[PDB]
Amino acid sequence: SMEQVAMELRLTELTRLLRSVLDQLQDKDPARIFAQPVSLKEVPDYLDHIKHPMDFATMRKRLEAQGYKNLHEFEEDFDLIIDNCMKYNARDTVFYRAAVRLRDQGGVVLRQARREVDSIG
Repeated sequence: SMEQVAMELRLTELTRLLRSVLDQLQDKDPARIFAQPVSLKEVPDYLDHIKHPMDFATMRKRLEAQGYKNLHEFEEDFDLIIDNCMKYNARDTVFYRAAVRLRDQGGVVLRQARREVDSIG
């Protein structure tokens, strides 16, 4: 149907905007602490601690399959990155501190993304 095509064009354009959001959030992680999944070879107990692991590469795979239907879904995954790190790692660690700085900096980006998603519809 033509309606299905129009809905698909909306999804594609959301995907465009989320890709730009993702790039901007990932620049706030210059150490690449959140770039890849936590390695279960190197942290064998990880899944005993963290039930829904997340990282920027995993988000990018979902994004490129157009697997985010709305900004809320994308933000859920971003918050998992931060929240998982702040639980597994102690306050005095470079990992925890990195997550705090990512959350703080990403807030700015996400704030305007929400306005854009609503504005462009």
